[PDB]
Amino acid sequence: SGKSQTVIVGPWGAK
Amino acid sequence: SGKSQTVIVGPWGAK
Amino acid sequence: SGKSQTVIVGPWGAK
Amino acid sequence: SGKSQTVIVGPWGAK
Amino acid sequence: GKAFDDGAFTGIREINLSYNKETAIGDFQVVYDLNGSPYVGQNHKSFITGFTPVKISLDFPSEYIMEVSGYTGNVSGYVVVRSLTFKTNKKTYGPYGVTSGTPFNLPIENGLIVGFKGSIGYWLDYFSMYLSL
Amino acid sequence: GKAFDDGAFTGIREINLSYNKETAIGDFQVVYDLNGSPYVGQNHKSFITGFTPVKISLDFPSEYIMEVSGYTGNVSGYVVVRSLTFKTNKKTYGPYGVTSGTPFNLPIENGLIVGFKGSIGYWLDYFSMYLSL
Amino acid sequence: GKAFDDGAFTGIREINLSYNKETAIGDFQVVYDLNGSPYVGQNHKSFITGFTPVKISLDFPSEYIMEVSGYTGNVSGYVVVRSLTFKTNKKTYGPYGVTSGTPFNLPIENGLIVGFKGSIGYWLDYFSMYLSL
Amino acid sequence: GKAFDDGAFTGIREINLSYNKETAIGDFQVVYDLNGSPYVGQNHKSFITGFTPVKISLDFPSEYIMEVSGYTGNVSGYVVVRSLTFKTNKKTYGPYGVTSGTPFNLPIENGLIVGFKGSIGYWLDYFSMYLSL
Ligand SMILES: CO[C@H]1O[C@H](CO)[C@H](O)[C@H](O[C@@H]2O[C@H](CO)[C@H](O)[C@H](O)[C@H]2NC(C)=O)[C@H]1O
Ligand SMILES: CO[C@H]1O[C@H](CO)[C@H](O)[C@H](O[C@@H]2O[C@H](CO)[C@H](O)[C@H](O)[C@H]2NC(C)=O)[C@H]1O
Ligand SMILES: CO[C@H]1O[C@H](CO)[C@H](O)[C@H](O)[C@H]1NC(C)=O
Ligand SMILES: CO[C@H]1O[C@H](CO)[C@H](O)[C@H](O)[C@H]1NC(C)=O
Repeated sequence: SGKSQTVIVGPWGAK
Repeated sequence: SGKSQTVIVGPWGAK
Repeated sequence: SGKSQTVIVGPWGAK
Repeated sequence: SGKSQTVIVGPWGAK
Repeated sequence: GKAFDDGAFTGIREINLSYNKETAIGDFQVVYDLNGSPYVGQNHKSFITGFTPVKISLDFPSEYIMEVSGYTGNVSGYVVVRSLTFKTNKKTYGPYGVTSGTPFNLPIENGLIVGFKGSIGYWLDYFSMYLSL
Repeated sequence: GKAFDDGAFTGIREINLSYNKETAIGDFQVVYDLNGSPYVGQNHKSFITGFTPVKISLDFPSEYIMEVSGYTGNVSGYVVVRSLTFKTNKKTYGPYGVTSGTPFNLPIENGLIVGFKGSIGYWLDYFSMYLSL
Repeated sequence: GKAFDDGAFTGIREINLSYNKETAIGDFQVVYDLNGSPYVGQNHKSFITGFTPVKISLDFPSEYIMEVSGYTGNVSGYVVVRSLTFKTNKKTYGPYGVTSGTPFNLPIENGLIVGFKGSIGYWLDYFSMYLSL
Repeated sequence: GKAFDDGAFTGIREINLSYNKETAIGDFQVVYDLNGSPYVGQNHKSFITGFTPVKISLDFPSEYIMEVSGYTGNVSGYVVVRSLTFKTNKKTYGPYGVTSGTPFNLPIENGLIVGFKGSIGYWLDYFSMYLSL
């Protein structure tokens, strides 16, 4: 697709 | 410089 | 999947 | 520094 | 809670959050940097009020966040982010909120936090961060 | 010419440029995507007028640029970008301008163009692009 | 302890570590993927012996690590990584070691762990991870 | 021709190619850097012989490629890469091969070439490059 992606860490808190 | 870099998270443990 | 990806430009030459 | 960077190709045209 | 996702930007300039020393983190809003220009992020607010506001102005671009830590715990039966702390290369902001529950910390050797996403009901349910070079 | 640098974004939604079939590319302006929201880039204009405007609306996010090609050449003694062509996964836009001089093309197997930077005097002197995954 | 830095690779295929249910993590060694080919990482060993070996073979490339958690604590006056747990998209491996001390966890919404670096004396003193898209 | 894909690495240390001043580029082989250690890439050879070998040793890591240019053309009815030129921050290597046909160039403002992929029959049919920060 045409959306740029980046690294994402988490989540922290409510699962 | 000519060395490729990447994201690094940490460290965990001894300061 | 578990394979790391990176940007790729090209190709140049035969279609 | 605190500015995010990304790959940049070029320039094309006037040097 | 209501989910949010600011997406990614060039960097972080200012962070505005609120908390209650008895419950957890309340509101969350960030002023990002968009290619050299300040970009005011959407203010994500708690369903309730009564929080203490806190503004964290960073010395952009020489000052950036190096570590994020805090506590997640139980409040009224909901698991939420009770405490948050932002350590930059120049100063430490926090802890803010209740430092009780199970701890978590994200130290960054190489890279920058460029965006936040999460959820907020009465409190900050959870959050994740965008990392970039 | 006057230099410009839009920086990087989440993607590209629309491109607005102008040209003269006798000289080269004139104005350049882009409407980027910023985490799902349209972001109107600054309009970089030529020092002169008399160009033919062209709007390239992309079917964001299903349509994206796969290749950029064009010609750089000599006009009134200045080396400039005389022609430009944008090929997406759905259509080909151009060529726009004079297809004369030395050709250049940037095909992308993996990645996206997320930003433009360059210079514009009477014509587009040069330009570079931001690539991202 | 003696520091190590494996650098970054294309992915992770297998992890070989050892531990002692009374102290902490001992040896650490990884078999990375280097552009489709297995790459045997250097085996980083403890200054002492007496650990229980554990092999974590991942179903590369359909199985990858999604979260890493564990405990850091005090052993003979040294702060070390006492426990480690690897949760993939298919299974949970661990905990290995002593689950006592202060907890830490790294959940990954988007991205992959492509490398390890750290230090090992009698035990794993600390460690960091390389992240990539 | 037979396709090849070296994958991505930490950088480039040396490039070994061959050419014929009448036809085009022949063999291609690269010695990459893998986290500080030389990694000898597979030697991709032409179906035929008679080429002139050329070794391009770069002063890794202070010297890196900034631009790659060359010509693609028609040889015995096949479109191939007839010429190649590598310009680093210290020197210009080439042109190698026949400088005739349609030109192409890849200048890099920010980033590094970390890998090659392509195809080789009698000559280098085409090639692509991996880019990274
Ligand atoms: C029993 O001591 C040895 O093992 C511990 C726990 O694994 C540490 O690695 C010790 O290393 C020392 O650690 C100090 C900080 O805790 C400091 O870095 C010392 O310089 C370091 N010394 C050596 C010889 O590694 C290790 O000796
Ligand atoms: C002399 O022919 C051989 O060398 C040329 C030039 O290098 C090509 O690589 C030929 O390969 C063929 O190329 C065709 C497109 O030009 C197409 O891909 C054919 O399938 C391919 N065939 C083989 C056997 O590689 C090569 O034969
Ligand atoms: C009292 O509950 C609410 O607040 C919780 C905690 O922050 C949670 O966010 C919980 O989901 C939310 N409920 C709704 C319907 O949004
Ligand atoms: C007639 O010249 C001008 O236009 C040129 C071409 O596009 C160049 O952009 C050239 O630099 C610019 N001169 C100044 C002072 O901006």
